Amino acid sequence: KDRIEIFPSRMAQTIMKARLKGAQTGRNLLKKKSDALTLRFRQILKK
Amino acid sequence: FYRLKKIQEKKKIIKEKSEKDLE
Amino acid sequence: NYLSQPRLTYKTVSGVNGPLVILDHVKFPRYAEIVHLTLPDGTKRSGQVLEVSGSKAVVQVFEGTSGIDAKKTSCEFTGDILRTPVSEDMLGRVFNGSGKPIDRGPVVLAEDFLDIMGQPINPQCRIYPEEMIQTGISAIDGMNSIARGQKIPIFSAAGLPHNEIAAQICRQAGLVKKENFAIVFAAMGVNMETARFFKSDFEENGSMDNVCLFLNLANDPTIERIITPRLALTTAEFLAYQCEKHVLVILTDMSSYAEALREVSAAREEVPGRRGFPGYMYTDLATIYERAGRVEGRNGSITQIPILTMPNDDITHPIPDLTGYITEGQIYVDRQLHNRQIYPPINVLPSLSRLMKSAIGEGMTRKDHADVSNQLYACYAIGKDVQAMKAVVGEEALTSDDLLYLEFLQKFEKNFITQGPYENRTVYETLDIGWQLLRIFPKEMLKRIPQSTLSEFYPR
Amino acid sequence: VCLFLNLANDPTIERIITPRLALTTAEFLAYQCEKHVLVILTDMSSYAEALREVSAAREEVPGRRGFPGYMYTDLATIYERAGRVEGRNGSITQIPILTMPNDDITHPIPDLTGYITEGQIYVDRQLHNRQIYPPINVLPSLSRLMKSAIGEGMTRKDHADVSNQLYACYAIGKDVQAMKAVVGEEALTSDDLLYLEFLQKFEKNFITQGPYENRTVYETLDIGWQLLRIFPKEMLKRIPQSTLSEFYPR
Amino acid sequence: EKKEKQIEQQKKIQMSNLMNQARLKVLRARDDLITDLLNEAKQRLSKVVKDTTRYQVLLDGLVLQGLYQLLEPRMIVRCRKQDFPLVKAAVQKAIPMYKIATKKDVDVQIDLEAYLPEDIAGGVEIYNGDRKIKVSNTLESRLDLIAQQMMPEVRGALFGANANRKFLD
Amino acid sequence: GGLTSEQYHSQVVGKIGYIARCMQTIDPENNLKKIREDYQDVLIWAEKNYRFEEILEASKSGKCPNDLDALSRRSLILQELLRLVSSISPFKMKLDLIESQYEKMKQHVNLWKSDYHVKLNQLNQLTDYLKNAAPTPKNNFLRAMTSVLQMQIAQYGITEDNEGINQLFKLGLHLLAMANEKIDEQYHLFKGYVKDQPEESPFEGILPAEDQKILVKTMIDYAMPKLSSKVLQDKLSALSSSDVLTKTLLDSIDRIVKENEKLN
Amino acid sequence: TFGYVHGVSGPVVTACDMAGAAMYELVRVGHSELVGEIIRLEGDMATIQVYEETSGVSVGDPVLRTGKPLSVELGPGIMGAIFDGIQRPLSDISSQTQSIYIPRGVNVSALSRDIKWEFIPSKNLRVGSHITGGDIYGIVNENSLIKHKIMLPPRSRGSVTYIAPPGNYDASDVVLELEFEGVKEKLSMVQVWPVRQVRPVTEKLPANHPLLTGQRVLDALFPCVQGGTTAIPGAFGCGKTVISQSLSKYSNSDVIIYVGCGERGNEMSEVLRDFPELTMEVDGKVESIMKRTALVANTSNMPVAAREASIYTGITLSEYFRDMGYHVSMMADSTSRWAEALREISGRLAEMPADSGYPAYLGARLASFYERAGRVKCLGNPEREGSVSIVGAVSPPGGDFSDPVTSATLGIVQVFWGLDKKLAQRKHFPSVNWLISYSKYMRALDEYYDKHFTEFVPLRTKAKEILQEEEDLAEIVQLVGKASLAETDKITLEVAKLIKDDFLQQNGYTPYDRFCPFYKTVGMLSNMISFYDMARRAVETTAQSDNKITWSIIREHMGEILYKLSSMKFKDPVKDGEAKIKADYAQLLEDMQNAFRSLE
Amino acid sequence: PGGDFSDPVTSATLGIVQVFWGLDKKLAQRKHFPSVNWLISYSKYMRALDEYYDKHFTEFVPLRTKAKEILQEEEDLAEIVQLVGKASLAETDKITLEVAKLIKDDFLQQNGYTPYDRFCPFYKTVGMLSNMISFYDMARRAVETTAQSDNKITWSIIREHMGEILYKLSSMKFKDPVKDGEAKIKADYAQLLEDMQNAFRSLE
Repeated sequence: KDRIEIFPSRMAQTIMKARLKGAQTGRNLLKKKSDALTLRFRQILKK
Repeated sequence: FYRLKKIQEKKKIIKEKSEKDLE
Repeated sequence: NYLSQPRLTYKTVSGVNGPLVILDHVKFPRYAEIVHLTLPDGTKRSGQVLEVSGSKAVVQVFEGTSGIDAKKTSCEFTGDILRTPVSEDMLGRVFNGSGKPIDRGPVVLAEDFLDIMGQPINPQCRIYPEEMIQTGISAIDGMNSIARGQKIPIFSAAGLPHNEIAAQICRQAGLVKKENFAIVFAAMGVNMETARFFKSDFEENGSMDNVCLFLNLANDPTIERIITPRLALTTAEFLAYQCEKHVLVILTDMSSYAEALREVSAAREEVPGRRGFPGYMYTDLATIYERAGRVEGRNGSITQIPILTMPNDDITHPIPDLTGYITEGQIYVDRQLHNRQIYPPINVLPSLSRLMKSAIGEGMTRKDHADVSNQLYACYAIGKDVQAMKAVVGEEALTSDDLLYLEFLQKFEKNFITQGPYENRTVYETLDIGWQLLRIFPKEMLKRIPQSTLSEFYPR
Repeated sequence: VCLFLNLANDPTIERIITPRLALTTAEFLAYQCEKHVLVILTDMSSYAEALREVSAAREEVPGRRGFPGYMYTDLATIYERAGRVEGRNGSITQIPILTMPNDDITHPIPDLTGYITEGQIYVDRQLHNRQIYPPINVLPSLSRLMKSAIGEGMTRKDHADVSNQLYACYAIGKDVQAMKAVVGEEALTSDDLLYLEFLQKFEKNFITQGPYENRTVYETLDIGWQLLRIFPKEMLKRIPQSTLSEFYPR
Repeated sequence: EKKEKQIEQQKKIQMSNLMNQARLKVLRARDDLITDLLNEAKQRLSKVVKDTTRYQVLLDGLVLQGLYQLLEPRMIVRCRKQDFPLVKAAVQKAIPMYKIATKKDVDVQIDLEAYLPEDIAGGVEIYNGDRKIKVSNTLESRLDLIAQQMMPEVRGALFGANANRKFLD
Repeated sequence: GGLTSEQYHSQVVGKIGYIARCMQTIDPENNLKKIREDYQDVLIWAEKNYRFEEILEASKSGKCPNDLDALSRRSLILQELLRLVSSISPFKMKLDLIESQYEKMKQHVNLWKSDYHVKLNQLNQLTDYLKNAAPTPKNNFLRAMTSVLQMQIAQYGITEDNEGINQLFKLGLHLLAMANEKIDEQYHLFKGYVKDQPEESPFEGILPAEDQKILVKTMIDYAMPKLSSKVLQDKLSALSSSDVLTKTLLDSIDRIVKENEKLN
Repeated sequence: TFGYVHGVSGPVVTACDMAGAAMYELVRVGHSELVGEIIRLEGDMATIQVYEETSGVSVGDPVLRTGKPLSVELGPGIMGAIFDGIQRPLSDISSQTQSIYIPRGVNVSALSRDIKWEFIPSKNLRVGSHITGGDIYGIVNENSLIKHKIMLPPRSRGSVTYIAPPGNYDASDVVLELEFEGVKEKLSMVQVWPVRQVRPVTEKLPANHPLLTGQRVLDALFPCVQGGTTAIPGAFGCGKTVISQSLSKYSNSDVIIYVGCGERGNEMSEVLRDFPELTMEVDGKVESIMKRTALVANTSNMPVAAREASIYTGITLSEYFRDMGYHVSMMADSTSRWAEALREISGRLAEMPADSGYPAYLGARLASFYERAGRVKCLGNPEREGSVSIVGAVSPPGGDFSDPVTSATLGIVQVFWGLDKKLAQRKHFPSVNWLISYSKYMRALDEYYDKHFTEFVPLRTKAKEILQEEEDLAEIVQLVGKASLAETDKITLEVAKLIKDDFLQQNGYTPYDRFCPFYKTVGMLSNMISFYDMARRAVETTAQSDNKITWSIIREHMGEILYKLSSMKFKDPVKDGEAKIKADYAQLLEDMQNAFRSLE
Repeated sequence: PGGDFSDPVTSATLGIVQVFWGLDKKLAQRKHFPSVNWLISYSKYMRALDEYYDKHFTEFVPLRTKAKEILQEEEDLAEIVQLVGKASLAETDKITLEVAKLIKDDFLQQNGYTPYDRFCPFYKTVGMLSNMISFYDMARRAVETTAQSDNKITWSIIREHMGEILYKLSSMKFKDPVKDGEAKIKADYAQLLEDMQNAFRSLE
């Protein structure tokens, strides 16, 4: 539920830091996708 | 840290006892 | 005056334990006293007293205790702690970790002996760092410029080319030239191939008359790896604060030094602190790193660039963490850039010289430089943001402004960061390359630069 | 009232005995003198830090976060001196107060206190930042003794049923709020928006109270019902049909 | 165009290949001269020990100094065979000064059965009664010990003080 | 809040002995009868030559007064009266005013919060600045203004909201704050002060006649450089026969300067 | 008398013949007089934590016991001094040694002997007078701005047996002698105090007056009280110098102390170079702030004990100045670097790690340090009040407040001036993030504001609400654009921008904003909020009308008022009289009221 | 322990060894062989070996650099395609993924139990890489050389015209160092170079 339950280790710290960078990157990519579509959508509304 | 601290104290006790045993 | 009293020698080895030899019946031993062990076969070995108590003196032998015994072993005591014999003639020369020369030249004729441990520089007497050192690497000098007296670590990771960057700084480094400068380059835990690389590249590519080179090899005994940084800094203190020289101290792998503090702390039976390093590791790295700065009434000046292998690439690790607390910057070497075959692969985004605005400006370098570095950072950052946008939206969805930032990004990695191992760009050549890129933009897009600076430097 | 004060610059080891002195006085007043004593223990955390210090100084076996292994027992030796005893009209009530470190409910101080106490009352930044005084978040809270302290002869007949249904609606309100925060109000049904409205109306009226305002249980229950009436009678799935027939329509 | 800059560094490289070795030959010369000053000093000490008058004053010092370090109930002096009469006198003059400074009695012997090698340039070795602790007080040992510590004064006087030493700190 | 019992009783003795020194200082003659009577309970233990040990034992025994809150308030009341009297030393105020101001302080809620203490702090800053002040226009003006303020305070006390006293504080503090190079602004402040004081000669007999002459000289010395005509410089020089500082002297200098401002 | 070294292991020296020692007693070790504290007794043996590098300490070396635990010399000669954390005078260890280093084994006295000062005995005293701890038996005129009040040490009491007449004296002179229980105590202008012990007081008081910094955002929205406890997130990217310099070079605090906990060597020399060049106006003179301060500077390489003591020396100096009846203010540059010195000394003591590595006691050391603040009634008889204000900077890794020192500090301090790198990148100086920042002293200043500025609490409340509403409205602006907002929302956003850019922001290099008085601050905000309420009145009053007022109509018909509101920052307390500034602000109130009347 | 290179033996080893061959569980899980991760592995010796390569294999150093670049650009493009899908990529990026698939599956993959693949001489190795990167430069050139043209070359147009070449390129691993002489393998790979160039002329 609240946590991923990878077992506490330097392995898990490595993997979770990489997951955080992956998730923040994925947020920003999908936010860029949203903004690009949002700009086109607002242009379409005016048109 | 705690296990190593206790090991180090046990060694200090054993050293002291080993020097007392020189008499 | 001097120790006019003759050296004792003992056969009283009461025990041997790992790297330690325990003399007993010792007369008034000093903590950290140097001793010369002699094995049963007559082989000399150095050691230092690591503990004293009443009659006992626990020597850590420098080499391993292989061949010591409780009987035929004998142990001369010097009566004194480790003093380096120091001089200006330690320039142009190559030394092992103990400070014995290995360049086939003679032993050093000391201009003075110094205590290797040094002393704290008085905080009233330390003076603010206020003019740039040219390292010649554009990713340093145009983005992260170093004030003489700054401490600024190059963080790196296992496998990255930080030793080639360290060598390239050691060859290229010098004053700006709008003579009296000398590197002290100290290397620890160096595999013998990398030791040949430094010794050979420095001897070959013109540098030696302005560098002192200390090598501690990976298989040199671990206490010599603790000694080497202090040894090098003791020479830098002599060159700077007694001989008025400007100095850049380069320390090649502070992580291999942290890997030595582990062993010596275990040799004292101290309980391991945070991540198995000694608790006092913050103070010990401070007593290395703060042997630096300008000082009141001397022209001399020690900069430092500690090269530091982040274990597992982790900035939260104590070695980079403590170093980030003690030193006024960081320079990050990046695996992303190294895999792209960009050399030197310095990543200019997470890097920061906290003293940059006092290193550079009019009179010290060129008037524009402080403006150009802010603008190059902004364009590289927006360029990376646009390159991520292109990957999402496809090229035809980019604006004309985005296509400029993307073209700048491409040219900046392939001309500003990229430099090769022997291209000694001056600050002026770095700034001209900065303008050769920034001139890609329309004049009004360069919003961090003042209109006066643009009018004086944007024209070709 | 009697105030035992140990301040942050007084000796740390005196904190070990400070709450014990208070409880010893409370025992004398309650069990020897039949007083209806209330004991307030303030920042049990600043007490627990003295346990952690003594533990480290003695080299005691460390539990979680370096508190001594006896941490549960030491807290019990404080917290068990409470409740009525046969033949004595005295009744030591304890309301300890503790600042949870880094706001973490699972920290050893709250957590071991959790195992010992008759449930716990939680105060929350998510209420306090919105100026909802007192910032008591009902949901994570419980009282172990409420089960027998309520209903006929103590409180109005409905009370136990109202309490459970208020937890149900408040909790579902937090769940639909968490849904809205991802997928928007367009994904929510009319019933899900009523649970979201319930959480909003509930915090603004039931929890929100003046610092000097005293509300009877009966007034609190009537606020409860006028909020529960937001849903149709049959939606109140924690409440029996008899209680609904006596208390829903008013 | 880059190569046309780099030839100035090729000039500096050829200059360094020459210069860096040339100055090592000057340093090698410096250390040879110091080493020969030590050789002349060892020769002069080997002359000084032929005067029994000054040599007695040396042994009176070297013996007493050894004893003052190795404070013990029993001591052994080892010396070259031919020097033994001078050493015996030195021990007999030192024992009173040992009692005076240390406030404790001592037995001191000279180990006539275990003389030192004849080619040592005079002076003595001293061992405790267990033979587990020693001190070496040969004139050669003192010459090494003192020449090493006085090396900055040797350099500064012998080849002149370096004008770059603006601060002594 | 508290102390070790040894410390607490040692502070009580300190208050008692101090109140006695202050009583002797404000009144070496027992003229302040009602004040002296209102401290007789503490004063007796210090007017009697008791040993420090004897009074400390009497404090532990509860024979001496020993509430530090009461003793501190009572001590503060006496010292804030002493501070007034000392701060006006060249203008020793009437005994009836002293015991009246004392009654107002005895009635007051909190002397540290009182504007009475604020007025005295402002008076202290102004007075204390003079103690090492060199001969200089600002310093000479402030010496004079301070003496007028001390006189008015000795006439009306601190608790009286005499508009003159309140303006004298504002003006004196502002001139003290005014930057030392600002000679024309300091001059204008002094001119404005002498115009705003109702007296034709606000400083007459208030301060040494040498300083009165220095004030006259000071006005002349910074007026004369403005005069482009030698005839007006001679008419201004003729005013230096004066020694008392008067509004008419300032108005005469001002008229000679105003004639030059027209004659350009 | 003195003991002898028995053993050494790293920095820890065991000694013997230490029978009369005490735990935490200060000791000199070795022929070079190295400093250290006893950390264990074992009978006649004792273990000393040595501070400086023990290299070259020998068995059988002398071990002189100092008659005191770790302690601060207090007296004349503090002002303008630079000390390290164990109270050694870095300016004199420079000038007396002629060396750039602190030599291992310093023995220079902390308040320099043979330097005479002008001492005035308190003329109210006589031989046979009763005296107690905190009594001001005389004054030393050591600098024009700060009359140094001498006082009887807090443990001392008795009858005066002799007092020196007026004259020139130094630390070697017996200025005072007193007797108690038949025993004379001799005394000097120099006093000594245990650094880890609070200096006691008659009563610690509730704090109730603003520590006016001359900085609008601070003094208005997050007022720190005199005697208050406060934290600053000290990090390079957010400009921590702006607050610390402004506090020193203007704020209403009689004496400043500044503690270098353990700063980076260059950043410490930046401070020590720069502070002497700062000047503040007093009595219409301009003078160097070195007349009103002392600097306790430790670089990261100073001994572990000198870093962990740094703040305790600082507070002890600050409490001595508090007991002279001054409103002292003390900076700490990085309580985080002091907390590292705690981690290290606990590491060397082999004590168990608590939170993240720090000692169990980190929270208690912080709390028992911060409690040394506050306003107080002083000890002794002249009844004076004083205070110590503590400004403890913190350096959370990546800004993460869960960091133990930062978390415990935010637990204890009543004010947090959350500086932010984002605001600094936008050049929004003083760059204090008003959303994150807070003060718990608002209630405590109600009494002050009700007397002096009776409208200001309404104004502050409205200001924070207006700024908070703009932060919520900005989400709607991102979702649906500025055009979609209601007229009330649009005028709120415009005014919140005006408040943000022309009231919160302040250019401290300009003559008009180098300092900003409190009356100026109130008058500026009063005008912006009076404009807000009247603008909002015209908008809301023309709800449901045929012609409705909007911010664009206000900008068209009275944008001169918006321009004037932005201009109100330029008013100068030097060139403009206080009454002239107040009159111009009152004129803008009249101007805007007549302008609003032209619409509604 | 647990495959984690943070381990003290790994960390100490990586501080000393000049070469590291980081075998990755992800490649093992996909049964890629020999499972060497080409992003986390490293070899410091390239600095010396460039002289040997410049004497004996003059084309190799350029090819090695271009290989690493393609392999790193594959990771960037992969992490974006994993959320946005292929549609945003430029034709250069589609080609970069195509040749990266050839490199990772047909150059860098190698089977330890196949007679022709059990070992690979360097003559074969440089030839295979030279052709795959020559294909990359030419396929990328075909796209870039038709920017703004009346018709634009695309990955699909290339896949249609060059399908035989892609089969031949993936087939280069099958040449047998035992039964084929190195000059024969080199001559066959030279025929693939001519085949590529002639096939690219049908696009351009």
